[PDB]
Amino acid sequence: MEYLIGIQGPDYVLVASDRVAASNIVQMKDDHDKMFKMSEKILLLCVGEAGDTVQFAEYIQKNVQLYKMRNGYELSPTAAANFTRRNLADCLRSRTPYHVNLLLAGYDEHEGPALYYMDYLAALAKAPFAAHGYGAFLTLSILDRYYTPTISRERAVELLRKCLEELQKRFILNLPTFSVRIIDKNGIHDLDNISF
Amino acid sequence: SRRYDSRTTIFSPEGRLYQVEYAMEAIGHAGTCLGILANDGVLLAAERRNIHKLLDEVFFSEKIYKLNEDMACSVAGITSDANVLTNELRLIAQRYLLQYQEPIPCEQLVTALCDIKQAYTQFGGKRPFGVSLLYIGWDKHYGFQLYQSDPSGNYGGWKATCIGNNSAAAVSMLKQDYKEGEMTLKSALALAIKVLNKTMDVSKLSAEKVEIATLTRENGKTVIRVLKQKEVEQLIKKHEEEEAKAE
Amino acid sequence: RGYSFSLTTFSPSGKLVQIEYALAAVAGGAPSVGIKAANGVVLATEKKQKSILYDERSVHKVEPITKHIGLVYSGMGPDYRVLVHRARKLAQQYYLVYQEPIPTAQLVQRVASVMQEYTQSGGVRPFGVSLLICGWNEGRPYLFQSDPSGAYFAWKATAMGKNYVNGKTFLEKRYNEDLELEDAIHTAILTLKESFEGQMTEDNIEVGICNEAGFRRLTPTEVKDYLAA
Amino acid sequence: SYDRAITVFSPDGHLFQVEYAQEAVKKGSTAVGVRGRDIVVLGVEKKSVAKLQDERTVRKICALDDNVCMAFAGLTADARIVINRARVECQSHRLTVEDPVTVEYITRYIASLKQRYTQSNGRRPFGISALIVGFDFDGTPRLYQTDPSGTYHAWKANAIGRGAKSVREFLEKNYTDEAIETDDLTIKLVIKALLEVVQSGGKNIELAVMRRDQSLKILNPEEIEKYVAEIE
Amino acid sequence: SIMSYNGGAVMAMKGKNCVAIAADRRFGIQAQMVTTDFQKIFPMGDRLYIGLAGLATDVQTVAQRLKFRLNLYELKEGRQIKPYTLMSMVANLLYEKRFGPYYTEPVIAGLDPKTFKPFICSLDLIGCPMVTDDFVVSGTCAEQMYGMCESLWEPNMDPDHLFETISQAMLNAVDRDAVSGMGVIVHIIEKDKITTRTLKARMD
Amino acid sequence: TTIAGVVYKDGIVLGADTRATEGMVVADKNCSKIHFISPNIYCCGAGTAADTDMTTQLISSNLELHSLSTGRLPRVVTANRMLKQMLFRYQGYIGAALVLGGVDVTGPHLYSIYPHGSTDKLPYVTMGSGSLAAMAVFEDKFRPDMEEEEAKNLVSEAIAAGIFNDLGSGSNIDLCVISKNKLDFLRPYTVPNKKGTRLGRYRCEKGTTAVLTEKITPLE
Amino acid sequence: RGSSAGFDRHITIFSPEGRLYQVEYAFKAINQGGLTSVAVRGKDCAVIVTQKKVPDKLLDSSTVTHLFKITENIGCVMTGMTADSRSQVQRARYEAANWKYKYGYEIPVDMLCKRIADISQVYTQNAEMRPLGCCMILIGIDEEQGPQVYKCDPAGYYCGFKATAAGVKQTESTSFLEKKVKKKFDWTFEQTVETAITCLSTVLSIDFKPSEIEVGVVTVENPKFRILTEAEIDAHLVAL
Amino acid sequence: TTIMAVQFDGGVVLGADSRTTTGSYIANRVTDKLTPIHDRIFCCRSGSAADTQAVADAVTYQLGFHSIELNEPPLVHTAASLFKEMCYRYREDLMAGIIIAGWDPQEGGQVYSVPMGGMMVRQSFAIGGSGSSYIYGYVDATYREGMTKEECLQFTANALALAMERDGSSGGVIRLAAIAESGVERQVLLGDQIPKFAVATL
Ligand SMILES: CC(C)C[C@@H](C=O)NC(=O)[C@H](CC(C)C)NC(=O)[C@H](CC(C)C)NC(=O)OCc1ccccc1
Ligand SMILES: CC(C)C[C@@H](C=O)NC(=O)[C@H](CC(C)C)NC(=O)[C@H](CC(C)C)NC(=O)OCc1ccccc1
Repeated sequence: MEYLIGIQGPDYVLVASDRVAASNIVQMKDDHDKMFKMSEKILLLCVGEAGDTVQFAEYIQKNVQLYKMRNGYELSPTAAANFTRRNLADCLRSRTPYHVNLLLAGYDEHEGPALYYMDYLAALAKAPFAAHGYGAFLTLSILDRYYTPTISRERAVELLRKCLEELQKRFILNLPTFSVRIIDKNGIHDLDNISF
Repeated sequence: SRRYDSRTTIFSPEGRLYQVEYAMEAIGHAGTCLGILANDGVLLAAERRNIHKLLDEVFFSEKIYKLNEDMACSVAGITSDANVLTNELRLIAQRYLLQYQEPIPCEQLVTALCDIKQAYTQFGGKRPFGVSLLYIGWDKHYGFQLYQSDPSGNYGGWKATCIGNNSAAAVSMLKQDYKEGEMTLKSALALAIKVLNKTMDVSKLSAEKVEIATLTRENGKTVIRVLKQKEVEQLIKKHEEEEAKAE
Repeated sequence: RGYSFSLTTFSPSGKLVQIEYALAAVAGGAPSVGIKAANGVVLATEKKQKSILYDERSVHKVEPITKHIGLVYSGMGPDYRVLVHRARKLAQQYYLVYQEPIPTAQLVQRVASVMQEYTQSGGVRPFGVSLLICGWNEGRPYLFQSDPSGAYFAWKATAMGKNYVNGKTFLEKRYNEDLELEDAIHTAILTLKESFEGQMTEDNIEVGICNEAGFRRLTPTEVKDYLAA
Repeated sequence: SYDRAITVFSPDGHLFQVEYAQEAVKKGSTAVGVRGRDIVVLGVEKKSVAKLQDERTVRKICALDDNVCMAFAGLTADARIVINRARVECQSHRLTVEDPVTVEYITRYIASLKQRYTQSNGRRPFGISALIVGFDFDGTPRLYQTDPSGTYHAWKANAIGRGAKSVREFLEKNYTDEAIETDDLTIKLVIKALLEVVQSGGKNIELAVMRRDQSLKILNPEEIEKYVAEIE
Repeated sequence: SIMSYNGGAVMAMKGKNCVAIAADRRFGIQAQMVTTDFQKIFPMGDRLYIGLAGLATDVQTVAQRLKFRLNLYELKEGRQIKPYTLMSMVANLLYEKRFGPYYTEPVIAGLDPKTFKPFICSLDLIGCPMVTDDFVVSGTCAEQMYGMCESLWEPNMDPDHLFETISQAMLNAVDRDAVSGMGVIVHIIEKDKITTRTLKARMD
Repeated sequence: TTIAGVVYKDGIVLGADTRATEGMVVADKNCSKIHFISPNIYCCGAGTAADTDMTTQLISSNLELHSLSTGRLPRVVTANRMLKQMLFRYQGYIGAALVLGGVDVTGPHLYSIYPHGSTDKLPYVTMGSGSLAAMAVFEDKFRPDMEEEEAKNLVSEAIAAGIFNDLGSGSNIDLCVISKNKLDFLRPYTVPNKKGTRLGRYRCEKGTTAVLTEKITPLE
Repeated sequence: RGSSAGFDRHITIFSPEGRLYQVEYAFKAINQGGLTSVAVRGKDCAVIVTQKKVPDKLLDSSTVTHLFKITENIGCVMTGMTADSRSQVQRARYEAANWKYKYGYEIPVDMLCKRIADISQVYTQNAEMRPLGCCMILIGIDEEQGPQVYKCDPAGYYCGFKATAAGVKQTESTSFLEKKVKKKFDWTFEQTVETAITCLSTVLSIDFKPSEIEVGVVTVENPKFRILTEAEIDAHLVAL
Repeated sequence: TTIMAVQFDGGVVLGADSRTTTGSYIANRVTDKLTPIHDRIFCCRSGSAADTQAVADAVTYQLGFHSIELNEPPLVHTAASLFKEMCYRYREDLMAGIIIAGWDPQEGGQVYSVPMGGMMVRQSFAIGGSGSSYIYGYVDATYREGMTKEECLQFTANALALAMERDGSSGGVIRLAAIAESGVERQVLLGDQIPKFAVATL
């Protein structure tokens, strides 16, 4: 499967995603990006069935971008999370359902940083930290054991490293590189890829 | 049948939509409705047209309507069409709160209605809606806002505007009396009585002949309140006293 | 198919003449009166047949919509029969969802909506009928009027049809806020009597009353008693 | 569905409904667009200041996308409908091609819609003319005009709305490599062009600039006054 | 097993002139918890609330679609909804999906908007309303909740005793359900106040 | 569920148990299974509670619109035809087994409707999981043209048989009597079973429950 | 008085005085056929006598009729445009069938009249179609009201009557009946046929012969609609 | 279910058991499977109760309109054809075996078997239902041309009795009907009236 992680801090939201695209037993790409820029301060990390992730993610991205053009301002992280949930929930009982697990992360200059976990059934939950993938089973406890609400962005990257090192030792899938980005008042910032 | 068709959605030799212009003449014969934006809130002051003595007061207001928890509107023109447009405004607001889970921004609500109004002016073969609405509201993008829409589907934000009978005279007096950036709901609820006392040539404001609504933010909650007749009577009394003092 | 263009349009003076003409048909209708008292509402209408060859108990002008809501009219009875059916169907749609009798104000708004459609839809004329709806809800009596335009009004007392202006003047001088349905029934009969021309009889007039018990149409026999006094 | 033919040919081969639409554009405010070397400038006449009217709500210059923006003359309600259709189109293009729409691509679409409303049953032509201005990915400044007929052409500089002929005559004699070398000189060309029609001067003239690889910038009233004085 | 996918438990109890509504707080997939602060009880008026248990997507969707209809009704009718009308409204929404239903069973707890009389209720997943004068349970620990409320509920309980009963019934029932718990929230609705409390609960 | 119905000399007596069960657990200990279709017509319902409480409610609305237009009392044949013609177009997907009974201008009429659209006009009818216990009482004690008290005792005995012999049936016994002159809806007609008295006090006093947070919102 | 503005007299729209001229012209069509119909109700009988004019000896007279059976117990006499009349007879026959299929009992004559009048009203509110120029007088026996004579008109108006008339001599027939009914009603008795035969005979000054009139009757004893034969009609005509 | 119809020179005799069954339970023990589609045309219904009641109701409606429009008593073939039309069109959504027997002024007494699948066939005598199988050899051995209404009524009663005693899904009372120009005479055989046959002893 694919790995998504998000850690919300006091003034920032740190997100990481695996960079591998696999066909069956072969990795066809090790520089894949599973993060989509919905706004200047909103990111959607999407994993799931092939074809369903980009079809749903690109759709949500063009609709959030249409909002900015139509209204002159951008949708907030919470409005974007809810718009995504309605669309995923409104195609669930349809003949064209999207099998996608997502993590929306954004920073509102008023409500501050936010990380939202959503499953394929379209259940939205705001979380201090969350992960998607089979690797989440081996990493969510590391985050629960060390996550503190006032974590610094430096200590946040260190915990991100603890979780990805656990995946290298206990996970049965070769997830070698991870795309790491952070969001704050100054916008979305790409950080060095944690490779092993 | 081409013979019985009136062709409402067509241009005129001078690039004019006459059904829209005729509807606008209808709006100019309806009760004066004035809106004033203040730093502490927004107000709508309409002239009651149903003033018979055998009329029962069975509603919150006749001209003011709450469309959201943070937005309200007054109407000037055909009452039947206003009931249709107010119901559509309330659904557009609820449909947005469902998709995003946040209250609809005010200009977004006005644009949605004006898009429907403009569509009746371009295609369909049906008459336009003869109703001009004054919208008041508060959002977390621009704050207290007042807007006006026309049967053409053309809307605009205003600091103070009037629609209805003797509307032009009101806009003139508001233009020479409105102090942008220095208006408190007290001075706003004062210029309202002044303008109404001139637009409504029918004797002096009688409180039963006027309706006043205010939108304010109290403890992170937007509160829309139609001033009680006692409050309106006190306002009309103060205006009379002030005018006499200046005499 | 059918015409998809509005037959009602705005005149250069900003007026919809077709609705003005429908109100002319409502003013040429037989006189109707409504009085909201403190304990109920009385709806009285002049029902004078052209001959003695008409079964007066066959067709009714005062009709029940729900059990607390009743209606009367002035204008074209065929157009009224269409609005009575729609009022009943709208009233049942409310009960099927909220499982409670429809508020009289909600019924007047829903019926007024259908009437407004016939002023802006295509190939159709406005309804040539003004309606007087009486209802009892929340332990309060309600009296509302509905115009061919779709505009609804709440009244304490009102008159429609021929000699409605003189009737409203009579009601203005006679109506008292503190009245009982029995006193109200007398004033309503007196208002119709002022513009009747003939001998009001248990069959020349039709009266309906709404109270806490509900809406009902006073029997010719019951009306016979009121006309006696 | 109402399916009457509103736009029909007339003896002499004239679609009068389209000609009536252009009469509405001639009654519209004057919009001027000059295509420079590194800056495309669009300026509109703010007819009446109103004084009691929020300007943010009556802006006649809009951005269809990050690279494209348009000004209009004619009916403001018809324009809002066209701008929203073009904004949705630019996004649908980015989704099916993964690239920003080209200035002429969106000009072609806006024109094709403005044309179908002139040959479709139950519809009246749009009473608006637009000035789509942007920068192609190559970095070429682009200026196009659309007519209520659906006709579109590229221009070095044009003027739409009331006093278009007078302003275009001025731009015809004042447009040169000289009056376009400096971004400020390009801006003052649009300003002088409108001042030929605008009576108030400075107070009643909105203006916007879209430099390469930069968002649309709405010049503040003070900045406009600076150039208006320098242009005096 | 479509209701045990996300787990959940909601209970509403009547008192003397007071109502109570409690809910577990865990949000999980099968056996994995994702959050311990999920909302299952939503305000449907000043003294009216609805607790939703079932698929969490359906809990959120049914709440949002109910608010759409409630806000429209409140603005049009110009009055607050009475507890019984909200139940009739939820039944209509749920039965409109009879062949393909929302996997959520709702409990309504509130005081009449005028008489301030206690009203509690429960609806099925296809909208079958059952008004009770004691308690109403809904979730994956319903049997445990039935046994606790049948042995602890007393008539005419005061606001404080209602809190001690709904709280004890919820804590001992969710402690025998593996997919329910991770916290308990309780709203005591009275005429002049709404006290909300979070209980110390087993986080295992 | 034990819903039953008998036709006596002056009219019809309908009866029902009051238990609703979700699985093998009781959900409602006082459900109403007799429904008003019209002032002269009532319908006992068995099967899916939501289906039997919506098919009846829709037919009551349609017979009301019919009676307002006709100005005449509804005929039990109209309800049967409306109910059967709807249950048929749903092919048993709407599980509503009903005992329709009423007195019209043609006399008293009792009918049985099945979820697929089949109807049966009979002098005595039983439906629900307690139908055969109730039928045994009717096939053993029913006599043509009985009196109200005799016919009421029969329908209560049939409902008791289902309550004490069926596990999906129990609680109280409701009886609806309909004559040309009277409609008597005896909701709690007989309360045959009651909860035993509590022998120990398990009330928790203030302070037993430890709270982590509290927020009191004052209401105006 | 007769003010007109627009297509007030071409399509069904209100005149400056709210009159609807098109419906008024549809009542002039009923009198274009030239025949008059009379219907009287008695204590236990309802009779519909109509005038039969077989213009040519080449036309089969068995086909020239205005009396129709909507249902075994509901009968109709149609006056006005023949083709419009056969159209409403068919709509009545279908509405009566749909009624028994959906409700399980025969439609009351009042209910058939209201349905037909409701369809007629839609022709008065829509401009795509002309109103039908025909009047339907229905007769039946109600189980709780006995003899019932109902008439619907091209405007959507329906009413029950003790005795009615439609056609060219509607007014004169009304007056004739509006004097017998006043004295003691259409002398109740199956011989109420004499009142109808004499009403049509007097207004259309003519001593009808057994073949110049058609008589339909419904009775409490025999509730089924029946068209009397020339011999039966001759018996009544000879009696008077 | 046992349904049977026979034609005689002047009319037709029809017969049926009176048992409705849900599994092995008798929901109705006095059912009327002989339904009148018109004055002198009846149907004998077998198979699904809801399906047979719906089709018979529909044909009575269509046949009623046809008779009032074509001012003439309906033909038995027309009723059989309308039954065939629906039963063939919805053969995959309808379990309904029907016997349309009645008297018409033109073709006399006619018995038509519209079996399951939608097929239609005129027959001197017709049988149908689950009990039809046990009396095939009897009807083939006891039927004689030239029988009368009285002999035909005995044939139907004797045959239905034998089938009701061997088929568990058949039983109750034997409902008989005789249709002729004169009218329709209906008869119910119950208890000792129902024909009896001695059992063995060995
Ligand atoms: C009026 C009666 C129909 C009410 C009562 C009597 O049968 N209902 C019942 O006994 C049935 C039991 C079942 C074996 C039919 N129970 C129910 O119908 C309960 C309603 C109670 C919880 C209030 N709801 C229920 O279980 O429905 C679940 C369901 C959902 C979709 C389709 C079918 C069934
Ligand atoms: C056509 C009628 C005369 C019925 C006749 C059949 O020939 N007699 C019967 O016994 C037939 C047997 C059939 C399945 C072969 N019975 C039936 O068809 C029964 C009758 C119902 C009223 C219970 N129908 C049936 O089993 O499904 C309907 C149903 C729906 C819900 C519960 C129980 C039964």
